[PDB]
Amino acid sequence: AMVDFRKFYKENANVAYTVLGYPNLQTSEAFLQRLDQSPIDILELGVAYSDPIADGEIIADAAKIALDQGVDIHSVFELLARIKTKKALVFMVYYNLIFSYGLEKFVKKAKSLGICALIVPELSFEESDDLIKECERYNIALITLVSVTTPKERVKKLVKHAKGFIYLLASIGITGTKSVEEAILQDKVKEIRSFTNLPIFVGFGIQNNQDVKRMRKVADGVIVGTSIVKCFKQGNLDIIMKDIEEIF
Amino acid sequence: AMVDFRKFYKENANVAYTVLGYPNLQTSEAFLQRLDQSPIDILELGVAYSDPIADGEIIADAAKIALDQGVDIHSVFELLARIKTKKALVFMVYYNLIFSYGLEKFVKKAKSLGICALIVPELSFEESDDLIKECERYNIALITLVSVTTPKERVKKLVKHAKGFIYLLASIGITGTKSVEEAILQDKVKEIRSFTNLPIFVGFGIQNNQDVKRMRKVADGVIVGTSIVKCFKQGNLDIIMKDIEEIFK
Repeated sequence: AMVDFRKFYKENANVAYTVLGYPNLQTSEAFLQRLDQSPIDILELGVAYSDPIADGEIIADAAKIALDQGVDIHSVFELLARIKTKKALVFMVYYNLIFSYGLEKFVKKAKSLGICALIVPELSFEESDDLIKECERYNIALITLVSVTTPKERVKKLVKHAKGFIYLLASIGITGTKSVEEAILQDKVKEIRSFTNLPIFVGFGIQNNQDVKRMRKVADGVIVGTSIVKCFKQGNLDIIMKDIEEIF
Repeated sequence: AMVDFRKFYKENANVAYTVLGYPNLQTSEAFLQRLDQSPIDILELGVAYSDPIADGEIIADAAKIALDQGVDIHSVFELLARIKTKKALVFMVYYNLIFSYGLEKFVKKAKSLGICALIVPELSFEESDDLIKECERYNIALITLVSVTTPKERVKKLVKHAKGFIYLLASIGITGTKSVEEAILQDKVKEIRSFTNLPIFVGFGIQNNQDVKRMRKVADGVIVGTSIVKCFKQGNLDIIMKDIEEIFK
């Protein structure tokens, strides 16, 4: 059946992002096997396909390492067969990796393996049509992405037919200031709320247990990415889970 | 006429990336006007169309800032028309920006405004067909990316017929241990050389200056990204400028 994300958390959703294969597939495996006893309610599975470009940064370096490990979508798929979790699993992949696997085939494997949604960075609404056909047909939500810089009428167009949840991007520097920049964020939650009853998860900029407890007061969920990936830098699952535990 | 990049630098190319509109458009404008006196030979111009999905990054912040500041491709095109420089201008945008504008409309515009090449992150070769068609059509190069790990045969196929320069990404994690990963790169360069004559420029990770003086003996050019953008966080063009000549001594 098509996913109801309100089913995966009570008060506010803990959302995390990880790069599969960082620093190795067996670490991801063990991580996924302990997902049930982490505070993470929803896990975005980052899958590397190409190397990143003008960069040098946290998510980008994990992804290249994951690549050298011989990690790819197929090993990921294979791993997903071996995992058992009650938590929601959500792919986060570039369109190039879908295009190359085949759109229907990809959506079909993802579904078959417990994935309940896709986020496809940089795939705009206007380009999403065919991927939309396929997701609908197999009951998988293709996540609609909104920002605080998205004007009101485009918000409306984008959320009218959205499924799963609304990915809301925050800012840390529209003003430089913070008292104000949270109120700017609150208003945009409020615009969204009046066009969809979907839960709204807020990400970008969220770095420690203090940004989480704060962000908790803003919407229906909190997404922590780069800080999660930093935790895997270490070589010891016990400690990675404790960090995650603190962060949440 | 299809740009010969070797006409834009003497020994090695200094290549830089910036986000247009960060921390505002007027600073991007004053920057561009001073490009002739900076030691940068080729500038890559990041635009922003849809807000970056990232989590906290230098470049993404820049793009949100540009976006809420109202900087769209329209105002960039408007800016490029008031700029006079002798240096090479190269777009680096995601495909979503291009798609939205219209493929043909975009490429012609870019070319009439002295843009000589496009780099489109995450547009794989297989997806490129229609953009490539418009780039051949207006003599704009669609720049080809390769890594240290891209298969020999896949490299021969990507570069034999490429235009502009080869964008050799650098790796951090085939060992993660440093001066080895250097020699590996010189291997990959040699390999590319045996398939094409176009210039090879290495980007990704470059941060310091002696960090660029070393990449300088690897290929034909060097590409600084994240770090240059970090210069722009100053409320001061002379400081932005001074730091960009610290990087390229």
